[PDB]
Amino acid sequence: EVQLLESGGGLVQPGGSLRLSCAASGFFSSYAMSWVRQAPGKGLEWVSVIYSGGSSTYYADSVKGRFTISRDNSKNTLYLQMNSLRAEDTAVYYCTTLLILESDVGVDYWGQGTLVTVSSASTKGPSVFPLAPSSKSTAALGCLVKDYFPEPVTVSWNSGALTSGVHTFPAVLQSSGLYSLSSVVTVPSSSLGTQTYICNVNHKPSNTKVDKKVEP
Amino acid sequence: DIVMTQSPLSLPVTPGEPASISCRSSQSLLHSNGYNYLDWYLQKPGQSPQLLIYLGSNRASGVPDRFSGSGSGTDFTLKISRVEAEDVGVYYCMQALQTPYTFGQGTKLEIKRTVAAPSVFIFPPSDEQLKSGTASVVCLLNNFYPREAKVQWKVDNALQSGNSQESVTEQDSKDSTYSLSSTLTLSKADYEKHKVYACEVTHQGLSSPVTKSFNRGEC
Repeated sequence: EVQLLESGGGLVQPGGSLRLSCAASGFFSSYAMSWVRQAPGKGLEWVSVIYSGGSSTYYADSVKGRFTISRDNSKNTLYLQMNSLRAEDTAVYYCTTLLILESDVGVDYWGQGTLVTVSSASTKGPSVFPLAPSSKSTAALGCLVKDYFPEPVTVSWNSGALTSGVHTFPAVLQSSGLYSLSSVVTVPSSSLGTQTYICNVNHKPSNTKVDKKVEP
Repeated sequence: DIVMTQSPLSLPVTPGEPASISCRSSQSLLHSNGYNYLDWYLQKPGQSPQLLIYLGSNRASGVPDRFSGSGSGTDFTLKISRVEAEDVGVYYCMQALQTPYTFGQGTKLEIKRTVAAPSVFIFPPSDEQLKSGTASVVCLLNNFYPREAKVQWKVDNALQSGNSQESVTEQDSKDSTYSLSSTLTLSKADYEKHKVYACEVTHQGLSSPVTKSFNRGEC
């Protein structure tokens, strides 16, 4: 089983540097790896490529001279040194094999992606407020994750057990420069007090984790 | 650099009907051999890109025969014989002939469903947030189609403007619906100055606009 796990993402100042670490397992040194990034809401943009045969590296014009792709075959890791970072570099960075044509079948393996955000703002942990259900004014309830930076936060329900009918919305940049989103879940109206609903908010950049019980 | 141009950018297709996306390059993608270095990629909502067609017309492993690619040189076309609900996402064409590799603009495939009126919900601010000097009242529209909707905030029948923001999810891969949340944020002083808080929803699946409301001071 081939698995690509990207790491190194987080917040960095304009002109600062980040070092992305892409790890792999199963079937790595034999294929050319690539980096593909995507600004939030925009399309995919190819960044750089390294070839299996040592170092035969190519870069896009937008990142040429500033980023450096490399690989450590002794640790089975793909690296991307990002120097002189600017605000337009804010994107989720994927490491990918692109096309691997072996035998007569074509395969493709992508990583989960790691978010790089370029800004001078400081890290802030989120406040979690309950959205409790009621009536006389199907039933819905959720959690409001307000005033955090930077992206992302991960929100699950009942430690990931409840998944049907859950809607976590894209974060919205408030006027204060802080993000905000809500995660709601719709349940059949007759199950009031039939189950217990807790939301698990995790904001790794601030090392904050909140478990908020939601009840009417 | 080779410029990859996709057309169209958005493609509404009813399930069971064909879909066709074109990809034009500013230079021939044919090498000295007989392979066209053009790939097609699909990115489903919330997932990483997934390879569909490689080298112009070769179907990748796991891709159903409903997907097919054709073309040579500077004009290629991706075809879906019968689109399904799970085909929601953005389709990109990438060239791998000469460096730098370049992707297209992307084609967002919208699945044309039957009309479904939204379920509107209203959420009052919590007492915990009211202690912080701010109040957030949230309005929820659950599983509707099409995406077009008007959400207006009225406080004591006074239409609000400038203090609300909307957030819409991608089309669901199962029922091809959208969900939308609109948050109205006021300070604790302004929130306590009024009594009736309501969000009014206008949608084509609703004969007349629907309003969910509440009066502050109730649990």
